[PDB]
Amino acid sequence: DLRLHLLLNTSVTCNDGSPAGYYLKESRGSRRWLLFLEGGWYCFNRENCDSRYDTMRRLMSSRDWPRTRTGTGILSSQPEENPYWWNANMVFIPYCSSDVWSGASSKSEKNEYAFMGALIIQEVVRELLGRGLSGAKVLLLAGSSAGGTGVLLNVDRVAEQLEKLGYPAIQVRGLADSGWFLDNKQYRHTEAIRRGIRYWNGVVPERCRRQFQEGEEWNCFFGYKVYPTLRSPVFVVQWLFDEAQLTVDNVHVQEGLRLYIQNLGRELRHTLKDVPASFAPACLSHEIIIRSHWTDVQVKGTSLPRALHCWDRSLHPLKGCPVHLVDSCPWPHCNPSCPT
Ligand SMILES: O=C(O)Cc1ccc(-c2ccccc2)cc1
Ligand SMILES: *[C@@H]1O[C@H](CO)[C@@H](O)[C@H](O)[C@H]1NC(C)=O
Repeated sequence: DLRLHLLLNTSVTCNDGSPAGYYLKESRGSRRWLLFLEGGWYCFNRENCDSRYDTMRRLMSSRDWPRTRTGTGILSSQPEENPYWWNANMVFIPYCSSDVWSGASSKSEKNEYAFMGALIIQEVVRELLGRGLSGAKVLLLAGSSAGGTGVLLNVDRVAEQLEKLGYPAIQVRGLADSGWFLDNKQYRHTEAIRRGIRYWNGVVPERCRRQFQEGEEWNCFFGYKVYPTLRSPVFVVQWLFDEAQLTVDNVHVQEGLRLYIQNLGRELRHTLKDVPASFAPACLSHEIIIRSHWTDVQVKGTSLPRALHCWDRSLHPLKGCPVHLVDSCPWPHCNPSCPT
């Protein structure tokens, strides 16, 4: 069990003005820290955010949060469930800003909701330094879905925050799960993100912002465009046929759809060709790293916890311990280890 702490700085809030927070489980014999960003879509205007407030309120407010949460998958402390980092300090950061972790705007006379995802991450790091993070050797910022995109948007800012605070020895790294999307043609007929950024006062990494410039920051929400600009090491986990990618493409088999789906897998494989640390199975699924059975899937005979351990060794090519694992077969579930 991870225990809830609401932020001491009560000006850093969820959408409705209630305090943000984090769930923590310490491991006093470890210098590794895992900070995980929850996912869950987003909202981009008043009417669409009001709808989410009615039936997805735990993603907009801390008022009903439980005092504890069970750590699962990579957040599990049992070696059998988590061969990778079972002895690490574990942090689960709930997603209650509906802004893909990009916002920096308070609730005010002119704003019905607060969008503070980027400031939530910064404040969690700040308060954790007084609970042990000051002694860390590695801080892994991880996340699934919208939290996976959040890793790409925020990993370099966490690294810069710690350098300016006087902690140059903590190695900051990223793990982005199910957050690597394509701005492709739909099967049946980017605007929502463009409007979202203005609604949220969204912020993107600095080098990417300077490339695309004013009005075009939406580009930095797409993995294959923002990743080459990042300086921190980032491991990318991405199903080739992601269910949320297919949803935004209006896919739910004859030749037209077969060719569409095969081309989608090929395009995703191409964007990952020069990503040295990556895990990309040919499955129709969504999210993996906090699922209890996340140890089950394999690419070319190597599991995800093993690939992550090999990544750890590479940051000290390795014989029999690979870090770049991308399927080549062209149809969902051509890999036998895909989730049932
Ligand atoms: O959160 C989910 O369960 C699915 C999901 C993941 C990422 C994004 C996303 C938003 C903006 C830019 C890129 C990705 C949207 C939905
Ligand atoms: C609380 O957070 C806000 C927003 O990031 C910041 O401006 C303020 O300085 C913080 N307060 C303290 C005491 O650090």
